[PDB]
Amino acid sequence: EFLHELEEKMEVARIQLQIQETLQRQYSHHSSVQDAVSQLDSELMDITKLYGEFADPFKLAECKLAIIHCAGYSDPILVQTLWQDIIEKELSDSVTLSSSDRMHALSLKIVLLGKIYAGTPRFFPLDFIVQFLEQQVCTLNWDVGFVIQTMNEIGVPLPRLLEVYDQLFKSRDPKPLHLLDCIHVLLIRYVENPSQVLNCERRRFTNLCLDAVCGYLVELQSMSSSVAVQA
Amino acid sequence: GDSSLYIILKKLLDFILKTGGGFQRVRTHLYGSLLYYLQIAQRPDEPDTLEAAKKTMWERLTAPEDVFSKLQRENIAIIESYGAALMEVVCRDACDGHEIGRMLALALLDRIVSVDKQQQWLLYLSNSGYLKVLVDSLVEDDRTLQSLLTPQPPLLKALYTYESKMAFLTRVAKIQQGALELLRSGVIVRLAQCQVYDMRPETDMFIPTPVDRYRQILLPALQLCQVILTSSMAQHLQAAGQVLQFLISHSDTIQAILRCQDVSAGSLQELALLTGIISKAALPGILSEL
Repeated sequence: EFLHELEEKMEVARIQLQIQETLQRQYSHHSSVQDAVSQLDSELMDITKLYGEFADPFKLAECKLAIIHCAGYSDPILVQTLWQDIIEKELSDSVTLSSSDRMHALSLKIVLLGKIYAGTPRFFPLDFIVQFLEQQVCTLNWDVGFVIQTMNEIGVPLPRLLEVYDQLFKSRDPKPLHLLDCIHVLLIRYVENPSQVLNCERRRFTNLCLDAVCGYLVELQSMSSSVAVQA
Repeated sequence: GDSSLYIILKKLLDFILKTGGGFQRVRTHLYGSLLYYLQIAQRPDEPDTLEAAKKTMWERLTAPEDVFSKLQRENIAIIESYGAALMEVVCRDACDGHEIGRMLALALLDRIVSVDKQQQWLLYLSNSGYLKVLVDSLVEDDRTLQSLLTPQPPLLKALYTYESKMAFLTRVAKIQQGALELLRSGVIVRLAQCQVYDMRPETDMFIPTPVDRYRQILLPALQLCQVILTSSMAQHLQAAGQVLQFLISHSDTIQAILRCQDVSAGSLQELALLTGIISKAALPGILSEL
């Protein structure tokens, strides 16, 4: 239980470090309001205090998200609402030339937060999030696999991503040309990565319900194997 | 280079073996990622590419490239360890749960399958598990094609899985050790039990669709039988005798198959070829029928 207190402490402390780091970068801040840093370094703070006082006023959406992870706040509306803000903020800074540049930065921002939250489903609803991201990025130049690659990098497994994505595919009454493409990129990404999946029945595959794996599952069995993760 | 992908591949194997994840849903994701990784590594290349690489190595006359072979070897080592553990998990899982997650796991099993064909797996896998289960599932395959109409819907699930199962069986048959394991599992028996062959498909939805479907099942099973036959020593060997019995017992189907048309014809044509290969491959079915 001592361990219990220690670990929680480490987590909260880490958050302050992150908030502290951002404060430096932020240009909205004044050096004389050093007081905030003094407060940050000075002690552990209440989560609500950290959230209400710091995250909201300084619009650190990522921090807010991570904090709520630790809190374990489930409420989907609030969690999603926070996500909307982060995405919206991202749009503001962008100019267009950096479609690729923003593409990277966007993936960078998401992956970082994603790594921290991804273990839990509440902040990182993979199902809800994927489309949301695609939709956001859609108003940008596109290369297939851009959306999914971030989640893979986020720490999400190929197997987890596959089932949810397939559900997204089949579940939607609609065109989802985008999903088809991305899944196509995902399968291609996956087969090359493990040696297990590797080979010929694949090249033909240009995403459809012509699931190579689906066929495989029918005959041999559903047992893919252990989870495969990106190295 | 999909080196970065490699790490995810390792994580995936780790999770699967652990079999943590109350959700098969989680494991389905793992299976999907692994499937893509295995597929991705070998962009569609066939024996010609491998032969060219070997020659180049030939020997390092100068600076060779042996990059893809090296990558495959690393994948296969990782996979081996984790493998025994994970094979157990993957097959059991198979069955149940997830008729769903199934589409994903059978596909993962088949890709993996090529690579790591040869080796490794045959031994491990053999044993267990699989064979027993898969042969029994042949019998039940026949029953499953009928239940096929109903479940057209639940079809989506199973096409992803049943076809994958046939493929897995065909692949095991392609090699000597695999064919032996299938045959040991009593393939001919299950096929007799399925009664897929010992009947006439025409006897009996728009009818041409059902003929295409039934004939379709016949072509894959017939390929599995032909492959098992040839893959041993088809001659004096025991395998030849077993295949001949297969032909004679299911004769007249072979004969009946020989003439007619449609996409149905296309399936029929393939079935006809498959019987012909079975015929010559054995003691010439004709030769035997002196």
